[PDB]
Amino acid sequence: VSPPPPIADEPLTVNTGIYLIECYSLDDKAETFKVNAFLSLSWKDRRLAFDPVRSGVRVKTYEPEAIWIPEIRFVNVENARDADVVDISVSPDGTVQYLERFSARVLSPLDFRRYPFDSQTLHIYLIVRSVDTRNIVLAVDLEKVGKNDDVFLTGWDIESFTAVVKPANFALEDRLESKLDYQLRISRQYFSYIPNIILPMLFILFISWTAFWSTSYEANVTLVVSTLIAHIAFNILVETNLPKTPYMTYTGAIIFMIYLFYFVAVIEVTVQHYLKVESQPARAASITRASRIAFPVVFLLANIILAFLFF
Amino acid sequence: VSPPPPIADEPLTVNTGIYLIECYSLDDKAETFKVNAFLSLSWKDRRLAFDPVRSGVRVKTYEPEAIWIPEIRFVNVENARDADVVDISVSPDGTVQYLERFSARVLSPLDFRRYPFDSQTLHIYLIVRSVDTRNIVLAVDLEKVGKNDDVFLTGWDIESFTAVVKPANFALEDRLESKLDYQLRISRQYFSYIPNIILPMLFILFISWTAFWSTSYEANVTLVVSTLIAHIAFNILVETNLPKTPYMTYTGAIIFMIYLFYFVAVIEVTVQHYLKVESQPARAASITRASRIAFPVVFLLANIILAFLFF
Amino acid sequence: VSPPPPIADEPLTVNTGIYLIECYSLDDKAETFKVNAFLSLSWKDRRLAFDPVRSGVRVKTYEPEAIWIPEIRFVNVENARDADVVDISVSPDGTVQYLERFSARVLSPLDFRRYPFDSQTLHIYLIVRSVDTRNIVLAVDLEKVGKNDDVFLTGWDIESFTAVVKPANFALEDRLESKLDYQLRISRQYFSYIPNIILPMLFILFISWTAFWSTSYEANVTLVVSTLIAHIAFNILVETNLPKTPYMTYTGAIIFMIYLFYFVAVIEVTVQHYLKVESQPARAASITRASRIAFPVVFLLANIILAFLFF
Amino acid sequence: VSPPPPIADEPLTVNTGIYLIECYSLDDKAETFKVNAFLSLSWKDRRLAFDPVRSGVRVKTYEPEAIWIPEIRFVNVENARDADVVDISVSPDGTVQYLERFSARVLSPLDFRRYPFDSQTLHIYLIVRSVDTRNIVLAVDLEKVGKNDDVFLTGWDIESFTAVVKPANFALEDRLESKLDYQLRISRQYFSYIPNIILPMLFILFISWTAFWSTSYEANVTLVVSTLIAHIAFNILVETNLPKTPYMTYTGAIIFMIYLFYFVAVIEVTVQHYLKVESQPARAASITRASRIAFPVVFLLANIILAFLFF
Amino acid sequence: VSPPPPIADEPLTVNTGIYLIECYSLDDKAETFKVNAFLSLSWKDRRLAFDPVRSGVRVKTYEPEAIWIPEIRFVNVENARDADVVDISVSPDGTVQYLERFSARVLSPLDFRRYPFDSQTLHIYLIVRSVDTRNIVLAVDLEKVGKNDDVFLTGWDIESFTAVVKPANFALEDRLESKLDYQLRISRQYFSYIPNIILPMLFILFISWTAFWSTSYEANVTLVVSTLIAHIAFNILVETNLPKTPYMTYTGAIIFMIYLFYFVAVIEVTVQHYLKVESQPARAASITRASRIAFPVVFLLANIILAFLFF
Ligand SMILES: [Cl-]
Ligand SMILES: [Cl-]
Ligand SMILES: [Cl-]
Ligand SMILES: [Cl-]
Ligand SMILES: [Cl-]
Ligand code: NA
Ligand code: NA
Ligand code: NA
Ligand code: NA
Repeated sequence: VSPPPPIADEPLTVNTGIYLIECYSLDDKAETFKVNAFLSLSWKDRRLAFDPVRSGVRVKTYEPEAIWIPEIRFVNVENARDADVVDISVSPDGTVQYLERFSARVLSPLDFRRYPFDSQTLHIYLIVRSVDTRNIVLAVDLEKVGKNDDVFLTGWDIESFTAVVKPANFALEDRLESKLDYQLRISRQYFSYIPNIILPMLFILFISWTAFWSTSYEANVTLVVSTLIAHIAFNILVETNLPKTPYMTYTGAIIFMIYLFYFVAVIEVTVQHYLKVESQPARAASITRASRIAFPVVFLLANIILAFLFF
Repeated sequence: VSPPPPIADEPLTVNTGIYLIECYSLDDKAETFKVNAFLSLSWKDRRLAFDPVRSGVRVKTYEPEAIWIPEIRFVNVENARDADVVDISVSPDGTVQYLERFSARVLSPLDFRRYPFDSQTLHIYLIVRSVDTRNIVLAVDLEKVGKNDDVFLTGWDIESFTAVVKPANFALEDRLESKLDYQLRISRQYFSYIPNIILPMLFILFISWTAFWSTSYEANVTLVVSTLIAHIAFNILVETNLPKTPYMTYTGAIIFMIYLFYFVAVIEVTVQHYLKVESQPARAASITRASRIAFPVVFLLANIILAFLFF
Repeated sequence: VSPPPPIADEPLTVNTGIYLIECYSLDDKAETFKVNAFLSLSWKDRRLAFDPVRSGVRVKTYEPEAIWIPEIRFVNVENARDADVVDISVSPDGTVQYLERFSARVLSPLDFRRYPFDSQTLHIYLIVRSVDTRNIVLAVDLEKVGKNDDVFLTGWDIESFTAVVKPANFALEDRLESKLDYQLRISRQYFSYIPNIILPMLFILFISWTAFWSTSYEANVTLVVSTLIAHIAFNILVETNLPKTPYMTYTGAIIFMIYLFYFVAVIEVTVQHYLKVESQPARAASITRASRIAFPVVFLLANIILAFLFF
Repeated sequence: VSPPPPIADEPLTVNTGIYLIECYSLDDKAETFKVNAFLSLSWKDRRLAFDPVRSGVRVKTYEPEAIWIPEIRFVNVENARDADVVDISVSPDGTVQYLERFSARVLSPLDFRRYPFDSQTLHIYLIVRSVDTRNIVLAVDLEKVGKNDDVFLTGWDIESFTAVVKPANFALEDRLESKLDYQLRISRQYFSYIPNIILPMLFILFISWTAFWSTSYEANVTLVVSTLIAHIAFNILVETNLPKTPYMTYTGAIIFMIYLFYFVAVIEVTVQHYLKVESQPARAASITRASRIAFPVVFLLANIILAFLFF
Repeated sequence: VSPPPPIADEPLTVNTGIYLIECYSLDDKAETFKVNAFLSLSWKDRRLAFDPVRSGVRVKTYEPEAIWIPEIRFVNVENARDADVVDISVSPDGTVQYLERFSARVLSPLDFRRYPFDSQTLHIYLIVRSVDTRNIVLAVDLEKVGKNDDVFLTGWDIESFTAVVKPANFALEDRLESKLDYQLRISRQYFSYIPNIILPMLFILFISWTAFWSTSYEANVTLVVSTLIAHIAFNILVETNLPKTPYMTYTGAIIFMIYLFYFVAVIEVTVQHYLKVESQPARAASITRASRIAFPVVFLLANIILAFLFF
């Protein structure tokens, strides 16, 4: 078994199609996702042509090892791909129709800058190395590129599954490569993040600000230190769900900024008490009275600025 | 080996039956469950017929590769479903009786809206792609569809295992597909949720309300902030056992609402102290006196409204 | 290859023997355990009989695929059995001696009612489906059922490994089935639970009771709320090591009851302070004096009652 | 393929050699470790004797299935027969030189009594069951038993890799078994345990003892209760890294003992306050003055005793 | 199939080349990383030579088992290397061009001394054991050693992928071995460590130092003990991301040192109160006044010293 010869010097066009059956396990930390799909290949092998009449059939079936199959590989698969062939059909002129059912753990990077409001473009790269006799080029048969209606990704909205029709042509180890880009467009379902992380995080911060309506140092220290600890718990919880990025994520920025607010509240609480002990509650009163407006205003403005910078 | 010819233009009916041997590992976060079962296939292959009077043997045994077997696949499976063929029996008439023992990690979505009081309908979809020569259609032999009595799914009650008898016949990639729906009806054993999460969560909330019977700001801040922290621990613990949903779960709603109660208890505690310092304990006394009745009443009513909206 | 014919209409007796090599990974949450053992099968195949004299040898070695081997399957195994044939020997008269080395992740339910003082009966069910020519029945050769002396289970005491000699006989999907029951009797090593969970849990509760020798509301609130939080930590830690049961476990009951003791100490602490503020320390003194004896006595009685109900 | 004939009643000697390439993943909880090594087997098969002149080669090479290979099995593994034959060399006399690369998850119990100062003796047991025709006995070729210099075990010091030269010959299920014991001697690198667990644990305990220089009940309750909670965190963290033992580990004993110190510190703090309220600060003063010396002294002695009992 | 004979007594040179397709899962605790790459082998087999003109084809293709392939094996790999042969090409002169696509979990130790500012040199060791007929030696074809532009390692910067050109030739078990060192140079992206661990850790420490501007013992005990607990949380969080080293890591040193600062702050807070009670607030005032300057200064000095010692 060896590649089909070119009539002229033409390259061999393998028509591809990925049809998603299942989407699952989008792992944020690992930047991987698992897929269950149909891979369809179609090419011209003249050596396998036949006359419909003298055969008694309009189409012929084959076993994988009986005929030449192009070595289509996945560029970005974590766990060594396992594939079982479902059908091989040969039409009169020698057109092969390959159909396999595969499943792989695809590794595609994610952009966490707008987390948890972010949207992602997942990739599946098909590749084919050209052989000694002739060159192999990939093409997309848009007719066999889809995803079923049932397909759901847990915690994500599946927008589209398209393929970049023009393959990327290049050389690797003095050999011609044909690479294709299948793109899964998804957007994160941020709903749950609101009552589970964002709102509890805001509540504990507002609770900390009640120290602005209290003259009790011992109570203020308990209010501010306690809420700060609860904020550390939320910070830790958030950072366990995410990988370590070389940039600031939106949630990350908000969380980091809230530390500054706790820190300044501590300073204020400290200052107010210090002045009170030094017998000048009048200066302490005015700093506390300002704080009651200042913190909410500055917090709100800081957030407006951040949202602007990030969106 | 190739499909049996139709006498007429008729499609081939493959009779299916799934008999559950074991149910295990219902993972809520992943929305998967593992199964260990018997798959039985039965169809008409005229090429394998024989006379019963002359043959001597009433039933003929075969090895898988010796005869044509229809490619029955599972739609919603994760881990490759290993299959061990246990027996192949041919009727003298030509009827085939296939029996395999399989095991798979099945991926079926779950509805967490009523958690931990929810009930689920797990699916196992069988599929068969039609071949070149003739079309294949699936059917249910209710006689070979069951589950053994021993079958238990840890933390769940197994209600029923039925199959939707009418297959979903549709065209995919210019070929006809026959899909069958086996349904496992299960309901969650909520018992453990009561003394482990629900009651401790209520106790800490009631402990927080004792601040309505004390004039000590320092003690009230310790009561309300501490219990609030313990409530965050329960919230975190609960949300780790569940996937991120684009909707509110029942437990989620209760938990979120309790934050509002803590927040308002802080405001009250703050107000009471502020008035006390301002030398008007009379207004503070009446706000506190109201709070005792108000809090339990409103909490109770709120719960009734929520349980109503959810059930 | 097909089953040996009955001289008469008699069923075929397959003699089974399991010798445990290793026991490991008893997973409480999953209710599974892993095993490494020898499986021995022995049956009469008349077709391979011989005369010890003319054949030249009294023993005859064989390869698996060369002769008919009965399809002995494991019922309750999660991880798809992988079997290595170590030896196949044929006696002159035609008796076969099969010996395989297997390893499986066995799924067997556990009774957590007396946890961590519980004892368990783990099961390994061998099964054999009868074929169309003749019926197959299982039997135990007590001579080949054991476990080596080195066999240990981490955190458990291995009491006995016996097999129920009389096999179950039943019909499944119109064919006869022979199931056996191998039983591994184990008891939990509760030792570590005493200084790691039980004693720290008791200490924090006794620490909570020192509030009965204090008139300081602010100190009492700190004592009772703090220890209650530490009790939540122990509760959470315990419930992570166990699956969600539809019943109350012993540890579970004790833990749940201790919440009531915290709750009532809060009420007491609240009452004492309230009376003190209302200028009646005499009533408060007598309530606190009573609590000093009541709390320990009631706790002790409650425990005796529980231990009685559970053991 | 069948075993070599005994030229006389003599058993067959298979010479073994394990050469460690990699050591990794010593899992304390599971009591397992993973290994990557060379297994070398060498025995005499006279049936494979040849003439270097006639066959035109000084050494013959073979494929595994072409010749008889003794079934050498690993006793204490979970690994499930992973490997690759690197070479098979047969010299003219019939000496076979088998060399395979293997990797396994060996399961060997650990002694946690002196943790984290403990040393362990890991085992790899090779076994061979004797066949029908003749008996097989194992032997160690000390020349082929080693470990490369690069071999490192994360968090452990590798002392020696020797093999017990005399095999353990015994009877199992009516056949002769030859067992070999390869021993990996390792000692735990306790360094990290000092600044991560031991010193922070001592610091929080000493912090608790400052309550012996304070007359403030509210401050003492905060000191002792808080540090006790931090001690629970360390206890939990430690017990997650260890399996549940039926004995007391060194760390376990220290940790358990520190609970008694917290408990008695609470009693003291309680007593001191009670006396103060009762208007006898003189008795309280003498109890607190004693406590300062008492606690350090007793703690120190208790530790001298434990280190003595354990080492 | 056997090794090609030397014209002279010369050793056989196998030219190697590793071309990284993907880098993923650098596990700090396990000291492993996963790789997806091309392995290219090239050697001279005179037995496969032929005429370019008379033969008619310039290059001839072969299947793996048809020709002799040198047994090139990876030293430091965990999961069995999965090899998919992509192409085998023979030059007319008899040179072979092997190209496989492999993926492995590589075990390479890491230096945590400068964590999280550390840089690592990952290794991939290729090895070849010489055979009985002739010796095999490895060499690097720098032309086929690279990594694609897309290659990214999450949380790391990929510096370079070079190979040490001179093989390490040594004797192991009487046969000669040729080992090659491919080196992946990477540096850790420390960015995220700054707002997630380092800055929150500094903030809580500065918050603890406000006790130097307070005379309230009860508030100081709450400030210092609370922040100390938050520091333990950060310590625990950090040590879960790292393996147990026999040395001090940079972060480890900083973290350990901060415990000393908390401890001395406790002593100060204790001293100040003790003096206040003893009616000497003048000595207490001067100790706190000194502490206000000493703590920040000594902290700043100590850090400079540490960074010096570590960088
Ligand atoms: Cl392919
Ligand atoms: Cl099938
Ligand atoms: Cl079997
Ligand atoms: Cl072997
Ligand atoms: Cl190779
Ligand atoms: Na082919
Ligand atoms: Na407090
Ligand atoms: Na063999
Ligand atoms: Na070969």
